Amino acid sequence: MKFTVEREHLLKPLQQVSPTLPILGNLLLQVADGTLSLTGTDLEMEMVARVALVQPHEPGATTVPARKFFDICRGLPEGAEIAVQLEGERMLVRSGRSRFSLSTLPAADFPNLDDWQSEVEFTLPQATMKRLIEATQFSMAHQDVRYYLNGMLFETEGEELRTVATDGHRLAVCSMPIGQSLPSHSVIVPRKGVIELMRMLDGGDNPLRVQIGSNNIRAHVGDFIFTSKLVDGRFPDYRRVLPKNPDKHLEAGCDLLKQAFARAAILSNEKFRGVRLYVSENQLKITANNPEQEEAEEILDVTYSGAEMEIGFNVSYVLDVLNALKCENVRMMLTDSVSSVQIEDAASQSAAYVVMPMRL
Amino acid sequence: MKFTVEREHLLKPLQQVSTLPILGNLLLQVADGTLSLTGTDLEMEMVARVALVQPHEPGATTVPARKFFDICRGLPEGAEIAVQLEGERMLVRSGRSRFSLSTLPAADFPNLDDWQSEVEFTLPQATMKRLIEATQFSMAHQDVRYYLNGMLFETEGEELRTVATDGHRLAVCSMPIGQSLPSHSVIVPRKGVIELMRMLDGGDNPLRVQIGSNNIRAHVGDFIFTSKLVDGRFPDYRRVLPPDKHLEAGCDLLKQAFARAAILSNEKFRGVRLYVSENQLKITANNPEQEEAEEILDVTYSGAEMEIGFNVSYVLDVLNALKCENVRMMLTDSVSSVQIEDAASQSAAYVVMPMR
Amino acid sequence: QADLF
Amino acid sequence: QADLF
Repeated sequence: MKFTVEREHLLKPLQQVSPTLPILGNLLLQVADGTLSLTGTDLEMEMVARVALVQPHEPGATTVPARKFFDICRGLPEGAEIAVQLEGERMLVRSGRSRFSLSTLPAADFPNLDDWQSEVEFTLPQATMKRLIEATQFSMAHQDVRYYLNGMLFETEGEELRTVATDGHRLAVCSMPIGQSLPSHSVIVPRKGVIELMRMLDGGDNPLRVQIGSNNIRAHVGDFIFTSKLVDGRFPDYRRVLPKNPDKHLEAGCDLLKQAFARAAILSNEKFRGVRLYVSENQLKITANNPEQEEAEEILDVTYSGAEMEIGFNVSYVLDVLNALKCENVRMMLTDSVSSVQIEDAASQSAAYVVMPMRL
Repeated sequence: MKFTVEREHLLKPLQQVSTLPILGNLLLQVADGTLSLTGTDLEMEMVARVALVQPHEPGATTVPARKFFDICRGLPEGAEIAVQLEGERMLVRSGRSRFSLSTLPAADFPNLDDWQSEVEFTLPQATMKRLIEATQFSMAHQDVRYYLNGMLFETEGEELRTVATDGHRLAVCSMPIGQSLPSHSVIVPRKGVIELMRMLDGGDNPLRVQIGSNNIRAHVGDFIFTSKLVDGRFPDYRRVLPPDKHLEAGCDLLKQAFARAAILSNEKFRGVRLYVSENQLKITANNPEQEEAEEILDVTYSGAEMEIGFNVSYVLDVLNALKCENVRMMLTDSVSSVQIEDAASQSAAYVVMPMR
Repeated sequence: QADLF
Repeated sequence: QADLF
């Protein structure tokens, strides 16, 4: 195993592929068919990068410390040529007058994730994947005993791809058209996989090639491949919780609403975060109070014409929905004081947010 | 107490002033057509003064610091904040927003005793920023020798000087100010140094400094900062300023070679080996897993050949602190300190003790 | 706080 | 490590 590559060709791959056991902290380097493959893994997921080899090379393979190898290459001057060779149980890195000898672990000992069959495949722009994750991600549960709520649901229906996330209290659903007839399939991608799915996008020209199996997901973009194991479990039904025939509808500007709830939040209970909403003819009154008897009150002009109502909400949940929406106007759809509110951009139905209230 | 002020006139003061309950509160005082905002932790105090154009009533109270600041910052750009007292609570009013905060009495707020200044001098903000930035990184971190956890401020002749050391490395920076000063030395704690810097915005206003026996005061614009001094005796740094061996190299080239060798050095001990010879420097690093780095540079050196060990974090910190083209290293032997300096300025000197 | 389910 | 004092 021998190769010489321009530092600039190694940079992005090394940055994309980078422990419980020692070898998991190493990169699997393989020279074959005039291509250098770079592989990283944590047992649950795998990232593979392929680099073209223009300069003379010799085939073979080894494993080297991931962060040490990356930091050396990144630390080298702009336009450096990196010569890599094997000399016993060590890897030799040479550029300019710099020399590095790293400790290896055998390529044979590197974990190889089992071969699997794809059931669904589709292509989509990187921007479509970025929107889907960003619109729902904040709604995923944090270390809940119900392990399934800790990931994100990826559902294919008709010609659309959907993302769903919930913690049992609040929900986020985002659907995007894909222009391909797809079968009905639902999978749970873990938190780590979602972070990696998002990490791999550069929003550029290259489309994202997605493959979904029964217990795995694969994403291809340019010369990188990302693979993750799926969450074993059964996600709840999103349709079951979207308000039925709402009799109460409110419109208001996104920024004014976001800022009024953020000011009332300061004077709410630190652990419970309860705010009181009073809705009436073209008006919203938000009130908060805490155990030390401090009080906040915000009044806004809104477009509302239904019955007068008092409903309680956790202000972190409302603000998360509003920070998530990047629009001018917001629609709130309510029924009664003990039922959920649907929050949406007033000019787009691609994303919906459902928040369950609190009694005070 | 009653006042109405434009949010934009409250924001920089509120930023600039923010275990016992009252320490989490700001002391608000309306007097002589001016609103004073005061913060304290019992070791240090920050006081801001705001002019009152609009109608007001004199008085004073204390309110939760972060809660009051958050409300003001959370209000729209160009908002007018009306403040009033109604019993045991403070009323904040702007637009259609209303806030009622819990108070604590102004009389219960800690008032640091009046002290006497022994030395006073004025200096530009830029002169204070340079002095702190050139030496700060060299202060010890939570060392048992409490006196090394702060910074030495020394006045001598017409110069002000900052010194910082952790027993292994040292940073000294001296600046002329244009005033005949008495010989005086004080230790400003870590927390006071962070605050001294934090108060420098980088504008026209000069900094007015007053040094007492156990206190330091800094005035800039409409802010006053006060800190208690460290009650100890700083070591004899002058005894450690060395030389028959001198090296000259480009700052960036050198900084980058030491940073690459650093990757392959011991994570806890950070030892690198330096080999100096005719117009050449060889840097080598080893670790417990037998990994090895080697860097060779062209330098200007003509003395005897030498092998010296150093902690690479200490060398890099000195080089990140020097924003210059060339660096001079002043050696004697393998068991003695190196003096690192900008090759074109003697205002700042760095002394690093080697390792075996 | 109530449940979505 | 040496050791200035």
